[PDB]
Amino acid sequence: DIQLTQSPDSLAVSLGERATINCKSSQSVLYRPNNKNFLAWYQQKPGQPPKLLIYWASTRQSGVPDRFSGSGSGTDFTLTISSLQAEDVAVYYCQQYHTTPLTFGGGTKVDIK
Amino acid sequence: DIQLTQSPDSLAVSLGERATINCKSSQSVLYRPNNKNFLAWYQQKPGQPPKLLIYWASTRQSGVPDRFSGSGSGTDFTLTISSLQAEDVAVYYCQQYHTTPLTFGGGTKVDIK
Amino acid sequence: DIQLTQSPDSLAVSLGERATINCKSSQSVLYRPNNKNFLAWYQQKPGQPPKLLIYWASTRQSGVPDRFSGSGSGTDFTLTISSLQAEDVAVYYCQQYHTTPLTFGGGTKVDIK
Amino acid sequence: FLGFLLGVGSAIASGVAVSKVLHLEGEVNKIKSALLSTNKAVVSLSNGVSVLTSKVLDLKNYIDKQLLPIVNKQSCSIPNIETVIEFQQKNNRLLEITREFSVNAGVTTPVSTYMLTNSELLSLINDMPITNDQKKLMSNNVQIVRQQSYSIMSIIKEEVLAYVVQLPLYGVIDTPCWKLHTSPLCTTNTKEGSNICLTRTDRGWYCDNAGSVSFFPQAETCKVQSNRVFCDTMNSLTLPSEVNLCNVDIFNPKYDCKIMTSKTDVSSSVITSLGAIVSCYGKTKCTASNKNRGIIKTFSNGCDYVSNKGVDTVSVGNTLYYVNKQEGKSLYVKGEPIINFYDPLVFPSDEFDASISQVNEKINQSLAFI
Amino acid sequence: FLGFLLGVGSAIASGVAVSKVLHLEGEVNKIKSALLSTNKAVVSLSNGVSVLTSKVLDLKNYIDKQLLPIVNKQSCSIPNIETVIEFQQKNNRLLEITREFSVNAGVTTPVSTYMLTNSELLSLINDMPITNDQKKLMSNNVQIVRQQSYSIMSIIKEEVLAYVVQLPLYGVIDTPCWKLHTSPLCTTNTKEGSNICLTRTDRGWYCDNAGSVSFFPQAETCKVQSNRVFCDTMNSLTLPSEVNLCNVDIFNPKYDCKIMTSKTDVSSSVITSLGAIVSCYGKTKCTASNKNRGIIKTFSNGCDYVSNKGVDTVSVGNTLYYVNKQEGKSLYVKGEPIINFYDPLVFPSDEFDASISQVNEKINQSLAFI
Amino acid sequence: FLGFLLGVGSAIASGVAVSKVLHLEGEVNKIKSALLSTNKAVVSLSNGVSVLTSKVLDLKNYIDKQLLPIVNKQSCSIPNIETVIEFQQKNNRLLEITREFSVNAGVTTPVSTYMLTNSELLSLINDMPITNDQKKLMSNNVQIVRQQSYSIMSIIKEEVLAYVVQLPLYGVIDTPCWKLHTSPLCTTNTKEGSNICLTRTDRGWYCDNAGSVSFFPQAETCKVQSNRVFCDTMNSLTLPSEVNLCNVDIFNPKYDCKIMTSKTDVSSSVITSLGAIVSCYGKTKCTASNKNRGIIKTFSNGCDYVSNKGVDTVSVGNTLYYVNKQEGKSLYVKGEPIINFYDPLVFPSDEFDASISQVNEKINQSLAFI
Amino acid sequence: QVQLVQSGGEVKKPGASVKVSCKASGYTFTYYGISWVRQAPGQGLEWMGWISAYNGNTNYEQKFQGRVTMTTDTSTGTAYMELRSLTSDDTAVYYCARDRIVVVTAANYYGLDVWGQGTTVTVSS
Amino acid sequence: QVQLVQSGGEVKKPGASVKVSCKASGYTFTYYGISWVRQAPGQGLEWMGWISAYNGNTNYEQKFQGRVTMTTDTSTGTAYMELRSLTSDDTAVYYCARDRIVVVTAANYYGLDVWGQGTTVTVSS
Amino acid sequence: QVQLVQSGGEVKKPGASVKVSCKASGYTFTYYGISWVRQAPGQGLEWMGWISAYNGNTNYEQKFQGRVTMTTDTSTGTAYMELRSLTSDDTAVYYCARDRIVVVTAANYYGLDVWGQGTTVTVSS
Amino acid sequence: NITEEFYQSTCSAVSKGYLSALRTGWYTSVITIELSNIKEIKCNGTDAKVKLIKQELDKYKNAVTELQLLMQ
Amino acid sequence: NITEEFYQSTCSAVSKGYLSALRTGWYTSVITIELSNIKEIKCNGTDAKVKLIKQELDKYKNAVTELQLLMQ
Amino acid sequence: NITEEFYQSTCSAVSKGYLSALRTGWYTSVITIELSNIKEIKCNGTDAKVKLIKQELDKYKNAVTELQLLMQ
Repeated sequence: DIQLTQSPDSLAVSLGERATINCKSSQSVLYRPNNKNFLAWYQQKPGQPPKLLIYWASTRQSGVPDRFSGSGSGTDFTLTISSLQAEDVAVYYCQQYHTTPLTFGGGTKVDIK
Repeated sequence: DIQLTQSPDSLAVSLGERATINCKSSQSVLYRPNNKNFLAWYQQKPGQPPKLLIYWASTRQSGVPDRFSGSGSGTDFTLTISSLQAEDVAVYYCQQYHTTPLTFGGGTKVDIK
Repeated sequence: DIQLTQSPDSLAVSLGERATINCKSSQSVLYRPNNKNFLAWYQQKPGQPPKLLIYWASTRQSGVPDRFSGSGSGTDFTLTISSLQAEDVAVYYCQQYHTTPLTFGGGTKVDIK
Repeated sequence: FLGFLLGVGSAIASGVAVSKVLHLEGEVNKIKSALLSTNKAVVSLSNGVSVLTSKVLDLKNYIDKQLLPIVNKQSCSIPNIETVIEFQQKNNRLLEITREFSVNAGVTTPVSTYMLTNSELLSLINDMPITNDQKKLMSNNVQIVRQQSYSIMSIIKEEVLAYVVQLPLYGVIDTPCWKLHTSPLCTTNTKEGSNICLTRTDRGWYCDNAGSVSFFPQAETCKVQSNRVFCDTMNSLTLPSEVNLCNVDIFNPKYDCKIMTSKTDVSSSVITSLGAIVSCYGKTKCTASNKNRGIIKTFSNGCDYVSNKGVDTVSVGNTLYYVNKQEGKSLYVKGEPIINFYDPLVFPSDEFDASISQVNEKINQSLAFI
Repeated sequence: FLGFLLGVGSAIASGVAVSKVLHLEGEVNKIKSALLSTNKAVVSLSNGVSVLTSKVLDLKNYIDKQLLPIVNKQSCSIPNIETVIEFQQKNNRLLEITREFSVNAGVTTPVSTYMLTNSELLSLINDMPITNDQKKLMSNNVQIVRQQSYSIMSIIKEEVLAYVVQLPLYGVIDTPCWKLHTSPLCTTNTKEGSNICLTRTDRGWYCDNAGSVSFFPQAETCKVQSNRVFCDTMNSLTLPSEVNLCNVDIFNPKYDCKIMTSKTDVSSSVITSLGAIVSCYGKTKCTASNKNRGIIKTFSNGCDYVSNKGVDTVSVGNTLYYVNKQEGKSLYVKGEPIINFYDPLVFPSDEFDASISQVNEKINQSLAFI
Repeated sequence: FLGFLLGVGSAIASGVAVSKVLHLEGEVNKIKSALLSTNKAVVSLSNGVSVLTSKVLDLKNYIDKQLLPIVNKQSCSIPNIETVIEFQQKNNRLLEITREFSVNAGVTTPVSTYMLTNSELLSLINDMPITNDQKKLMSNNVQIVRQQSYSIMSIIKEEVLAYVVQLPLYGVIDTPCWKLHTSPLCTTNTKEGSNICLTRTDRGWYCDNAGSVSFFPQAETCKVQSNRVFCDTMNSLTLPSEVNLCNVDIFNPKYDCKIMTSKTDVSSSVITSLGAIVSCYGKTKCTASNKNRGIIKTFSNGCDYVSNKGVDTVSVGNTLYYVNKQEGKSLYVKGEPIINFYDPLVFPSDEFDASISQVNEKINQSLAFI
Repeated sequence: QVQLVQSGGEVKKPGASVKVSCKASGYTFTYYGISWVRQAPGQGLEWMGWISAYNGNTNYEQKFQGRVTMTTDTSTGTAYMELRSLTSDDTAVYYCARDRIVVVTAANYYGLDVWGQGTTVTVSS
Repeated sequence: QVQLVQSGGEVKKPGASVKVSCKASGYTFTYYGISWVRQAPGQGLEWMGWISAYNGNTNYEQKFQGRVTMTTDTSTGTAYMELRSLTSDDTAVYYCARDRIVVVTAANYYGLDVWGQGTTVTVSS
Repeated sequence: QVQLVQSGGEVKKPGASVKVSCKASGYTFTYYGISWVRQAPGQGLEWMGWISAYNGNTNYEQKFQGRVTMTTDTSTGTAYMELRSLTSDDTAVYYCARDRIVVVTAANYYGLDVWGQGTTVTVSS
Repeated sequence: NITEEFYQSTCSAVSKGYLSALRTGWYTSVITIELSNIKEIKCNGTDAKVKLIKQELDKYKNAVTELQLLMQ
Repeated sequence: NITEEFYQSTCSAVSKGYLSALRTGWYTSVITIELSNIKEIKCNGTDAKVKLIKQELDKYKNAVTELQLLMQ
Repeated sequence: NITEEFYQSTCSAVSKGYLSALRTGWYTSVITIELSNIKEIKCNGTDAKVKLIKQELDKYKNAVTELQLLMQ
């Protein structure tokens, strides 16, 4: 299996500041036939299901605000929030769908100072 | 070369009883481009040429009685007679055509108790 | 890089005699996708640019006299002149173009005894 | 696109056969004796086939009884000019028939009114050994029967000029029929050479027939009058009914739907029965316009559809199409285009005679390596 | 070769639409009232469309005022034979019209002189709401207007027989146009099965239109009279102007030129406007001959071109072609054939709907392995 | 299937050329002077070409000598009605000619009897500078000469209306010719998508010609009368004689036989000259029936053949074909289908312009890996 | 609108079984698979299994092998999750998520792009 | 009927040469190869060589290299196998068997499906 | 006639820069690359760099990296050779040679089949 | 009556509501014309009506001859 | 006027110098014929001219009936 | 005469016994009609025969004019 680890476990960022979350996998998640990194970033709010923010290496789901971005490849991936806002207070997860089972990340909580 | 060995050298089976012959090769006879085991089973009677009973892994030549069957793969193959009859008293050979030379088996003689 | 060495450095051949030049490379110059040895033989005269005599393993450029020939493969190649003439007094170079940089040979000078 | 799958037949093969029987000794004499006192009869030939025979024109009677007797033999002078006119009329039809045959090397299609007038064709239809429903169907749409008929020159001997008329026989009528129009479905990326496409190649007419479906790929051959479709079974393929499932589920496991694949993205319009499909790709500007309000819709990149309720014309690039104003009801089934499912990197292009399963196998054979 | 890329339209869709309006109650009465005292009028139908209406023949007047009054009712005997002849003339046209409709199932193309005589067509052209340049263009080349027109049977009721004539509208005239002829370029190696080849599939007509190019792949459909080319925009594709660059640089980075690849090298000739392209391959003997001096040129293996200045015929194998003797100036642009660039070992063959970039991608995907 | 390999020619290119010469000053006057006292002459034009000229109709003589003199100038009244009728006859042909030209934009094919009557065409054939064998061949099959001829409107000036008739020239006659019919050969496995097929694409006509073979892929263009085949060399390819070997050995080393490959197995029938080939696949029911005994044969899955000796019709699915009843002898050559030789796993499908060597190379390139 | 709707929350006793429904709307149900994800209170997402709606192929988590059953009803377009031998560790929120496209081989699959609203299951006495 | 017919038995002296014929019927002779198999009295089959009837390509056994010659006559469709320097070990029964299809690359290999009746060769004084 | 024509010889002082022109004739200039080869007096050929005339891609020798600049003018079909910081070693004869085609992938190479007449550059005081 | 359904997933339209008329077979009939074997009248004269009749009879004979050539 | 350029590299010819006439639209017009509703005259007689007129009127009525069948 | 051979191995039939007639070339001839340049007669009257002649002459002139337009 491919275990995913997130850093930091908890994040505190002031309004309008950047927010960085790092996700690392025990194995490479690159899909060789199409040369795509099968990693996804979701956000979850209390009483709501997770919503897909980032899929593949760095691609934004339609309707996702432009502030969210993805980066990294191979073994380390990064989720970046350009300017944290009030509505962005949520728990962020990284998952891999390169091979079953689909192992989600530990989860990072973002709070406003 | 690929040497083929048969077991047993002589076989004695009563009428209507299952008969088993084992053929083993020093090398694999699998044809990689089409994933087929190039092994064939023939039977020969006194004063007659060999007749093709089984070709490929387990395929019956048209007109061969349904009692004859083939099985096995990789390195061990098996010829099975569901119910030995009087007309089935013959010498059975296994031969490989995966690569030249075509090495026939030692030959197994089937007799009725 | 692929360094090319020529032998002999200087050559003296009488008129109407054979002229042999050997070219050796530190690495193979075979172009695997088309199975071609990317080596070329040029001749140069005082006050003139080099002219292409042989390209690929052994192919003659259009208009080149039939006496010039190429041979060899893998690591050693040979340029052969069937009958040296007065107009063939020139400096011969063996070049490669399998991979950059294009390293020319040391150069062999042919003289008439 | 699938017209190359059709077999090869011979349309006049039957008719010529009867023509051949007509060259055998005694047959012309038999037909002549049968029509001695009547202009319509049924004759059984040497091979036993029963055929309707008709005498449409009788030039012998007029020439030998109404022209020669009334002319003198010493200083001939015809008493009346009208006789000449009558002759010109009566001979005219014959001349016309000859002209047509000379143009068509003895086999003329469609059958003109000189070969077989409307009344004679209707009488033949009435006398044909078919059901009353077929008689009513073909008694109507006489122009379609003419367009689907042949006229074969057979023989001229013993003062008898005989030719063969080969009429259609509609053994399958009133069964459900439908038409499939397909246009190209391409991805709509920005880069010119990064887009991949697929069209369904099974366009054409489909008709229920004896528990199967007759498929006519060349929909131009089929003739549509109102809601009736006249189609020739020669240019058809027999398919299982499950082909209809391809309309409701292109990825259904029962039938393998035929498609083509390409990397060429061009804008084009397919004018359907009750609307128009528009494939706007590129910098091409596609619009739909009404004769009163002018431009009423502007199409974005992709495949769209507009009915003819308010739309009168559709402009794709420099081309302008008029839509059919036939009354009907149109439905729009929204769904994600299947083109978006395929990965452009492993998408097999330049496939013409393919299908969904064949394309899947081709993709899976590119993942044989790696 | 690209005729499969075209969309599907309906040529009579507009005309039939007007025909349909003609079945609505009151429309025939409106047209009849409009032409009560005149043989030409403009009528606005229920939907508001304004159409020119003409009365070409008036059989009612002749039949009811010049035939019935002059015949007695007791022992009828017409005083003059000429009357009969006149009737035969006046009815003849009507009969012909009916015949054509019966042949064509109510839709006839091209429009004959019975449906619309030369004078009537010229009057309609003059009365059409178009510019004077279009009137001059179509007033000329009347045969092309006839060949591009339709005649739709609409209605016969209330002693009025009305049909619909659908004439072309040339909105784009006098813009530059050119034709592309392509033949096959193969390596002329000695061995029979060692030859790779390539042909350009973009043959056909190209015309400047509203900042783009209309491309007609079936050059047979377009009709050329002198230096004027009449083309139907329905059978066309809208392309960027950069396609012209493919004529001057097949490997230009602006446009991807469409080609096809094969391994079959057969000798043929393409007769162009001002000459002939000859592809001579294998042991076929190709020559160019003049009617006076006999054979004047012998082609070697490869693709060559001969103008019509001194060449009258070209023989390829067992085929003999006559070249067009239209006056013009021909230019020969010498250059290395591009087929020599490709490596035969990695050359992708049996590609029909491909291009330069697609072939390059296919070659680069064969160098994915190795 | 190989009709795309043909070159492009211009059928009227020769005729129009002569038409052009006719516009040069003095040429019409030369032809007029040559036919001053005769209705047939030979004229050498400015370029030196010798052409037969004929005067088919002389309206000038009748109009100026038989119509104007007999009418008075004060209160004109023609003495006789017959004159009018004569005029109507003599003008009629001219009118018809004009009508045809107006329909066809000055180039009409086939040539009708108005343009050139049977007697005039026979006289032209007799006066043509050809061998007696060609004169006998074309004096017969006059309808084929008409169907292969063109009529080009050239000029109307100086009271002379001149047009150009372009007749065929058969330089190759009585050489052996044969026809090849191909249907598809598929491996009749039970599973729907596990079947691979091959069809030969070289169907059509072949004819010995000057030590080579002329191949006509569109067998519909060729016209067969009895055992004579009239074919246009323009739509032909020159091939070596070794192509005939493909009929006796598809794997012969001399010639590479062309084939196509597919994975779609549909049932269809090809009606040949002396029988019918039936490809029955899937659950389709194929039968052969006689008009007397009804169904006489039921085909199993695969490709079979039935002659026309006892078979009258063949039913494939919902299609019914009539076989040609032309007398002949049929032979059946039993052999193992070649489709069974190929491995379905490595079979290359969706190949159209391929051959047996090309398919072998494609299979060997799939065994490049592994 | 592409959406998944799940059944209401349930209260169960230990040793019982629970059935969770997930109806799909706004898209062709048989073109995609369905994954089931469990989330315990104050814990991350846990993947349980994936069922293909095209042919019924199922792939279960190793921990849940033999204990969970997934079924597909193409008539109503509904996926059903069933769990047996419930314990105090099985009280959690279950989500159904749309998964990869199964009708096209090597299709583009952007992950679990559509999620259900969630069904809460409480196992207590 | 697909069949192979061989010549009659022969008696030879040591040091001589023997020619064995095998005519094919019921199938296209040039589409397949022909293998020659030797069987000694009371012993198993021994493969000797294979000759392609399409282009004449030959593949001989290592033990028989330089000693046996196989030829193909496409006019009569007959395979000939000749052996030189006969000894007391040559006396055996020789069979001709139809072999793989040589006109199609990677064609279906079902083995030696057609066999000849057999020719007995006795080497004695 | 396929040919390359170079500019005349130049005399330069150390520390200066030299521009060498090479105009192509008889062939499509943009279909091929251009290589620059330097030859010192009494020494073998030395490769300096290669510039593609299709898109301007350049590949320089490691020894000349950052010191030599090659440009292509498609309007006049002229390639160039600019060298900076000339020393007493630079003095040599420079040749421009046509290289493999830059429009077809894996095209036939043929080596440097067309060469320029050569431009002599002398660096001295 | 006539209905149409457009599918955006496959970019294809299906038009239903039509009724079939499939030509499955052929029916053959013989149409005959009774011709006359009489040649042109041997009479000669200056009358115009008899000349018109002679011209029409020549047209009829030419048509018969052309038909005979077609058959042969 | 008309010029032609042959390219040996691509084995293709381009002929220029032509002027365009592209059919971009359709213009529809209605052509009408005033017919008569009168049937055949009830009069009977032995005159040949009235019989010719009756035959022509029968042809006219048949044409009208055929047109009516076409429309229906 | 005509024979046919069916091959089951390739599922193909060959029909032999036909004789060739290949069109290899073209023969061009000129067909001319002597027209009249006379216009309509200036005479006027109430006679019906002269009106029929005038109508026929108008048809002839219209045909000539159409031919002239075709040529131009």
